[PDB]
Amino acid sequence: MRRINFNDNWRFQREISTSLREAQKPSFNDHSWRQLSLPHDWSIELDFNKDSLATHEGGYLDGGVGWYRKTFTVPSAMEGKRISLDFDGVYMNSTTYLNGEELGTYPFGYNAFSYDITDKLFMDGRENVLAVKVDNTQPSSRWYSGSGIYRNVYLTVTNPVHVARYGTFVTTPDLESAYAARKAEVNIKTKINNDSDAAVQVKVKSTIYDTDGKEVASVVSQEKTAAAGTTAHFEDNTVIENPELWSLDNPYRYKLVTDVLIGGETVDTYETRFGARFFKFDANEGFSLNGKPMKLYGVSMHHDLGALGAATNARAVERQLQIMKDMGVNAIRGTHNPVSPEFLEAVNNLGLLLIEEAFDCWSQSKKTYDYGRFFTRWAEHDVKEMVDRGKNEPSIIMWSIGNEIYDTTSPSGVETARNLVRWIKEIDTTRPTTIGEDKTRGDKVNVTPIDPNILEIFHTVDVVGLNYSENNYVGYHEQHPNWKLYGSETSSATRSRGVYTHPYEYNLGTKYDDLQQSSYDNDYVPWGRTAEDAWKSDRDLKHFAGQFIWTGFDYIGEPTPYYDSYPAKSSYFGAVDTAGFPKDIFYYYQSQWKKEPMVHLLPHWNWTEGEPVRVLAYTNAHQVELFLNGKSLGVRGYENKKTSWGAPYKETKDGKTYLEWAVPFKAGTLEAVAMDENGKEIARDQVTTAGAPAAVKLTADRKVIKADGTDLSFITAEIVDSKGNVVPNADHLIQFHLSGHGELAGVDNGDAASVERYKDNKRKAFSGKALAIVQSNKLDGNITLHASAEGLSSGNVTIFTTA
Ligand SMILES: OC[C@H]1O[C@H](O)[C@H](O)[C@@H](O)[C@@H]1O
Repeated sequence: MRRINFNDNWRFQREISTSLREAQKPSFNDHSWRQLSLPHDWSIELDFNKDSLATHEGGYLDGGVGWYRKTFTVPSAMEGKRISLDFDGVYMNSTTYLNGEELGTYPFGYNAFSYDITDKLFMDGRENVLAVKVDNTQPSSRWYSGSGIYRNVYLTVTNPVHVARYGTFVTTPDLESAYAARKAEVNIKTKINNDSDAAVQVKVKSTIYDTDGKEVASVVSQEKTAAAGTTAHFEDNTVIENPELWSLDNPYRYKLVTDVLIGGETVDTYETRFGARFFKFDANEGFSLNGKPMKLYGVSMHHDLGALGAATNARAVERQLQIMKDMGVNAIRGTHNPVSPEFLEAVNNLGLLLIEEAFDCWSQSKKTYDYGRFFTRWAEHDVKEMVDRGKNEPSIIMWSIGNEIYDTTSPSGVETARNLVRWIKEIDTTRPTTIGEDKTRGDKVNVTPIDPNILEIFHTVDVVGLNYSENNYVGYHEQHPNWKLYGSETSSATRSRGVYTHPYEYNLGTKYDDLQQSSYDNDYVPWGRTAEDAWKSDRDLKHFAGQFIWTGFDYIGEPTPYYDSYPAKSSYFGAVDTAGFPKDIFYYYQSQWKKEPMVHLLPHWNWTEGEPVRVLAYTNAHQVELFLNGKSLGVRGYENKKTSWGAPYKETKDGKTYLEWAVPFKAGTLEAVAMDENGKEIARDQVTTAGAPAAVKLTADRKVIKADGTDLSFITAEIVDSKGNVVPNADHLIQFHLSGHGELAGVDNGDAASVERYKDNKRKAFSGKALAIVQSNKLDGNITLHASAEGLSSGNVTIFTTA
């Protein structure tokens, strides 16, 4: 194989009481060290520590120094091959050693890096010792980073003359024009490294295959010299007749196979997946993909996977992005760092657009040990690494040079901005540059005069991202009629799943004794807005390309507004909780963003007889009729309204994007019947009063998973009454017992204020529910999960694994 999985047979230890500096030496004794496979996040395995140097910001989980070692032999069948050690990502400030010699140091925690080890390996089946020091001295992060080799590790094995790392660049110049003539013109730029000790003459064959693997185009380059130790550059054009475009509904990808030819002999082969798609940000019309106008329905996403921590997992990140697509999302912002290759694969396969963001700081640090201290020497390397990694990915539409960068008020920030945009454009000119900027917010009411340095930075990027700055959406468009504006960061409303507090009070950045936030879209940070208010400001403007809400998913750390308020340790900003369980606001976004008729009632229906409950319906239906125990409580209706250019939306005469009743509580069944303008029923939702807790009910999202050692089944554990209604406030401790061909990868409940372990075999329900994550091993067969709780009836589910 050209790329080998190098995840297995590692040893790990944290540096605690005594120095591990000796662990670089091959001879060091690691026989007592823990044995594990990568990927690995050592922080997520630890108990929460209220005294952690990570503070609340990093979720009260310790980092510090840790060491990985791997002792291995090289097969005879690899002599005279080029071998690189490839890390997808190590958080952070790592130093790698082979056979006691330093290969290098890599500061940045969120990029891949590679070391050529061809001339450093012992090839004779003698023992090689690889040592990685990971230095996450804290505080380094405004959110939960994780610590360690949290992404995949590979060997790349090639002949001395080979396609370079990221050695292909497949583009579709003027695709709109070509597509109107029933083709895609495909431009292919190929880099060939000659790592041999002698010049060669080289040709490149480029063959394009469709998803079925039928050849659809091919082209052979001219012959070119590649001197010893140099790169030859090739550029070839070809045509796909009647191309299949990559789109949100049809995320179709072709495969380029590159053959490296020396004297008619193939010495290397290399595959590149790519898609044919065009898009445009328009200063007056907003965004379009392949000529289809649309708003960016976007979310921000951090890199953690909840109970998995930072340790990457293809199924887990795919599940996150499936849930976002189900909310009606079409676009993601990789806040605030390059995403994993598993994340890229998910947006490519699911049909989601992606803004890739390089930096959370430039030179000026946000946290003592963040990247700021490395930026002036490493920025050019890290920004080009992001662009070079991703340039063939159809999902990526924009490169962000930074988020909320303090430097952008200084002449130093202007020179940096110009450098970053120039370095990006040396790698790729086919996607706009952007920035996420918060320092124009001002008083939140009046159009803010732009700082002169920020203004020159807004002229330097191709597309201007505003953070929390609704007061400028119109004024900046009128003052700067060639600007392409979108909301790079919006709302930051805070909410807890199944919590319905201060129903008629709209509070800014307010803490409560419950350590929760309300799901009546009525808690939000002082710089932010309600979900509704951030959306209305966007909805009403054609020129405004769309927005990226803070956030899609909850993440570990930043428990705002509970600053330094242990055990508040993870976020409230997500539409969906860390366990992948939707909050009520998930249904508000469905109601604004999706066409398929839906209706969603809140709150739950376990109250006290007589109490006037605030009842909301999130719906995209014209009207809803509410029923209590089969009797009508009244119709509520929207007006069918039109934006200033005639885009239709539903809103009440009072400006609300939701429907509302005040209901004197009576136990039983509350039902919402959603109807069109003609009174025809198009959707229904109900909530029932739950009785005493009686059972634990298990539901697997997938009952059949692959026996590959990494695939996952996500098991919901609910507390139900004797009729199987979920008990909306239940908090019972669930004890999980797994048997069979699997292990429990983690447990969670989405409770921001829990300091229960993620890496454990028990978890309290939170608002009725907990999660168990089951992982397969390499042997096929059966997994059984048993869930018990004191005084209730147990739950059981079987997972089947196929090989
Ligand atoms: O207090 C922290 C917050 O302060 C500022 O107002 C920023 O705009 C916001 O994004 C930041 O995280």
